[PDB]
Amino acid sequence: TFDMNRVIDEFDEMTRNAHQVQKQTLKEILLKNQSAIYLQNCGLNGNATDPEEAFKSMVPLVTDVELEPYIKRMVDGDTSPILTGHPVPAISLSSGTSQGRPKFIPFTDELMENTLQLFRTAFAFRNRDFPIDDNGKALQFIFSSKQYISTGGVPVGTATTNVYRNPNFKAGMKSITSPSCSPDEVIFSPDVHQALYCHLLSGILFRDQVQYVFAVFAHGLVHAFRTFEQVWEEIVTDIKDGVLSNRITVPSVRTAMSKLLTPNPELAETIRTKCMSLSNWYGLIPALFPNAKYVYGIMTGSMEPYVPKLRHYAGDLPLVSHDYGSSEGWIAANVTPRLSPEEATFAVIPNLGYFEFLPVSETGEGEEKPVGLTQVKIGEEYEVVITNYAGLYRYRLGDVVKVIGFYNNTPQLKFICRRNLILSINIDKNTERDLQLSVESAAKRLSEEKIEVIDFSSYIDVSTDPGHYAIFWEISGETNEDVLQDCCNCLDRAFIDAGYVSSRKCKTIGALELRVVAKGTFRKIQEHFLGLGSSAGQFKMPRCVKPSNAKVLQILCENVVSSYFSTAF
Amino acid sequence: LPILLDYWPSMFGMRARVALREKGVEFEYREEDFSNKSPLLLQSNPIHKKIPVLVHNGKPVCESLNVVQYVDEAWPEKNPFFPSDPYGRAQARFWADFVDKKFTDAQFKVWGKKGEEQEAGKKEFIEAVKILESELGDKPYFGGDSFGYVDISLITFSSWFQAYEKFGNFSIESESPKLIAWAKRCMEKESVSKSLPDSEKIVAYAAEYRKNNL
Amino acid sequence: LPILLDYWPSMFGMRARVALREKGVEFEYREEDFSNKSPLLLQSNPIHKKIPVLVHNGKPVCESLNVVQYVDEAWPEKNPFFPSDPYGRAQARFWADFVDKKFTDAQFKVWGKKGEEQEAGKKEFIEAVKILESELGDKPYFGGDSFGYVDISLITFSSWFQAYEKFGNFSIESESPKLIAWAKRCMEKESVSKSLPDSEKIVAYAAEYRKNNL
Ligand SMILES: Nc1ncnc2c1ncn2[C@@H]1O[C@H](COP(=O)(O)OP(=O)(O)OP(=O)(O)O)[C@@H](O)[C@H]1O
Ligand SMILES: N[C@@H](CCC(=O)N[C@@H](CS)C(=O)NCC(=O)O)C(=O)O
Ligand SMILES: N[C@@H](CCC(=O)N[C@@H](CS)C(=O)NCC(=O)O)C(=O)O
Ligand SMILES: CC/C=C/C[C@H]1C(=O)CC[C@@H]1CC(=O)O
Ligand SMILES: CC(C)C[C@H](N)C(=O)O
Repeated sequence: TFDMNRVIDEFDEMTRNAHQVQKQTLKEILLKNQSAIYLQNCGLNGNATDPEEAFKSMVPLVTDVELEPYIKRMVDGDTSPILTGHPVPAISLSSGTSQGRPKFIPFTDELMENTLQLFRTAFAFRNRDFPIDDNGKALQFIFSSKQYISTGGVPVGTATTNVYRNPNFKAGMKSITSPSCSPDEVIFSPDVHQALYCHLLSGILFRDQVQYVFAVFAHGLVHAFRTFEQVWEEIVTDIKDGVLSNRITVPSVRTAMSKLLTPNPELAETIRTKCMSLSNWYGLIPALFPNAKYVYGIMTGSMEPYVPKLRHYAGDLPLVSHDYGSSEGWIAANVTPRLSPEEATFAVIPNLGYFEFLPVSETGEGEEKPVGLTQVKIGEEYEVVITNYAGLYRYRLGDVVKVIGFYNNTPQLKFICRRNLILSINIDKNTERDLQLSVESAAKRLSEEKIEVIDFSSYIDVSTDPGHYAIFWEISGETNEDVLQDCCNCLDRAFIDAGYVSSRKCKTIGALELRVVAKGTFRKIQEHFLGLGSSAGQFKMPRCVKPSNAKVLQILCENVVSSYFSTAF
Repeated sequence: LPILLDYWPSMFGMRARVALREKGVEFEYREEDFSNKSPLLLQSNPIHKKIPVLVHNGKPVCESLNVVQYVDEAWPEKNPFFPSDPYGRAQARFWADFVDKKFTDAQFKVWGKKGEEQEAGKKEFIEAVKILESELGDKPYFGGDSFGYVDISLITFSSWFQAYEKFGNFSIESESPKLIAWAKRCMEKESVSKSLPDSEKIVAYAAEYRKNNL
Repeated sequence: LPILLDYWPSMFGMRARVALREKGVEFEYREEDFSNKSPLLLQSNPIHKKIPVLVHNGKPVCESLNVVQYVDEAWPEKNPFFPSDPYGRAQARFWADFVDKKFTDAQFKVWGKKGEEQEAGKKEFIEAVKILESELGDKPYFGGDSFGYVDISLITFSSWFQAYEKFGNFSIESESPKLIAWAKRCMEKESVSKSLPDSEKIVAYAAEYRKNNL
């Protein structure tokens, strides 16, 4: 039961018992998770009166290459469990790569508890600073429109997808948020760009009731508001007649909107005047919802360049920076959210995992051994090492943090940029360039429609006979199939290398499938990643999916607006 | 500075622009109101009054394929569209003449006319794209080992492919895919990726044409 | 030896002959029966089966101006049909196609029709005759300072001039002394003196054609 005062005091206690809970989290994670096979590798049995020291002495550091094969055996037909407690309910990916190729991280229900308690706490502090009407609504550019099942019959899911479709999502979130304006069907629509379009429409639906405008990411926000500049007259024509634009095709979404559509010529008059009055769309968000206390999301590092344009759209409204952590592990929440993006910091929550930090101090890399979270030196920068319920134990995400200060007994951390980069040779290539050739080459036939490809990915399906590349697109708008079928042919025709020639012609691995998905998919991925919270480097998206890769994978198949197997050959 | 007399949906005007931009010329485009055919145009071809017209040394150069070999011969040092042999030249010319006859009239039939006229044109164009697909065989292009003469000739028809797909209510791709397939291949050339206007508008002009003459 | 698959009454057969003979090349002429086409002809001309087709070194060349251009390009060592300049060539190709379409369409209206279309064709052919006259002036040829590429394309119609005066009931000599006299100069050369069949034969055929087909 969400109460501002008890949760904050409790969190305060938690912050001041930060050292205790970190410890207790380590003992409890290991008890809960004692039987993991790498633990036999180190020699652990659990408990006793020397548990914490023994854990650090016995358990060595791990890279993506060491973790990828193991939990690879977890997902694909071997439903066999590997490193925390049971077999996993979901499956993940990490930005940047494991030697140029897919990385994976496990998912548990506890991460859902982590989410629900974290948002409870974060909402409270922010609601303390920005008090809301509990009878209002809010504009959330948020999706979980897609769930597919892996080759072994095990769900493989993004952070968006496993929260929002989680059986406990609705009841746990109802008490700590303003109800999303759009129906669950739109959020989970097979056609998200149009559903985002109806999401714009949706927050637009309950404007006065809207307390805040929420997207995980500021680039998400700029995307939406630039798109606004694009489509404001079409929306006004659509909503006015009581008939949505014929652009919109998927039936479930069509039914929901049809439940909401009847002719009203009146407001069209109001909108053409208001939208025409704007200056280069300055202060777009206050214009739309004059009374939103804040625009909410991560405003630092990679998203810092998009925040001013969003500021341009948000006017003089404050951009409130969101918390810092993920299914890989939650570290911090913003407990002074009124702080500006330039001065924004995040205070670590210590019950979600046992975290450690590798010193960079010396020159390069540093080769110093790690100290405790509260043992960190103020002012200096460290790489976060992760032990938790996410299947990573003393794991190097590969990421640099700064200690701005202590919020009571917990550290405040600050982050600049997006790049956690050392890279290797992939085997999902078809080098980044050639694959990029494939997207760009197929994209011009989308271009004749005045559309550019905003992003893209690919997957190797070894379930089928013959296996097949699946190419995925995030694009600006809806169009017809004939061109997208043409598309897929070009992606086949763009993969320059000969290897592709023998098989695809010989069909030993099958026809490439162009599964066309809608807006924000790759955004949700970036949302996931800079929101990973261990990190300053999280913005690099894996281009082609090995069996291992799973973030892009979750959002991939059902959200396919249209999917095609080449009618070529 | 080469002065071109063009028409936003001229597939032939596009043959010119694609040819010139493929070569390496900076040139100027002037859009025509064929209701009011220009003083300089009416002096370029006072009888056809037809474009594309590239103007060089103050000498009007006319007709689309004429203009593109004009493109070859005007800057003969960098990007040749033909190969070295005379026979290969004759083959590419052969096939540009192909592009220009049953192919153009058939598309003209599929977006320009209807009914008894329509299906004649529809099988004609599918027959066309099939002999076409057969001679493409394997080649990245057509008129040589690289971007070619007739590459320029028939690439510019692939923004009307959308028009054909819709009025014909067809899909020229399950019957002959490697062609359209080759087309969005040839779109990556900066010569056609900036010379050719959008297909939704081209589709709409076919729609304006149709709505006018029913 | 070069292989010519041809039809003796066809003007376009004759341009293959004029270009080949103008050069000095020795070739074998094969008279084709449209009712019973040669094996070589189906293989040489699968798509349109139209004469003449020249087989050289086992590669086929088809259509009218193209065979002439191939002939000029295949044997560039002696007498060149085109000008060295791109632009002059430009003019030639323009004028050659000019003779092949509009002059030729009105041309088919001359020997191949009756009634008001005949009247139309007659208006059209004398006028384009006048503009052929316009481009000319007081000179022997067309394509070059000697016998040229456009001369090649148009001189073959001179065998058919007797039919056009005949069926046209018009005075090409009186209105256009220049074109006919241009025809008789070209006739002075063995290239036309031995490639153009007796006009009596084609002139008889055309009438026989008229009688036979409605
Ligand atoms: N940063 C975050 N943003 C959103 N949800 C998160 C986040 N971190 C943890 N979660 C919870 O984790 C839940 C599911 O993410 P989940 O672990 O299933 O994805 P995964 O692919 O299996 O792992 P990962 O998200 O780390 O790549 C998510 O549904 C969400 O509720
Ligand atoms: N086949 C011709 C195409 C010529 C043609 O069809 N021209 C049309 C434009 S597509 C035209 O100019 N019409 C003149 C007018 O309508 O004013 C060529 O070789 O280019
Ligand atoms: N495309 C050929 C045209 C040749 C031609 O018209 N030949 C005549 C033979 S008299 C013909 O095709 N008649 C049509 C037929 O027999 O169906 C060329 O350029 O030479
Ligand atoms: C806790 C519930 C949702 C997860 C948090 C996410 C948002 O909803 C906004 C940014 C943030 C990204 C991140 O911290 O993972
Ligand atoms: C709101 C969150 C579910 C977004 C999340 N960071 C993701 O895209 O995975």
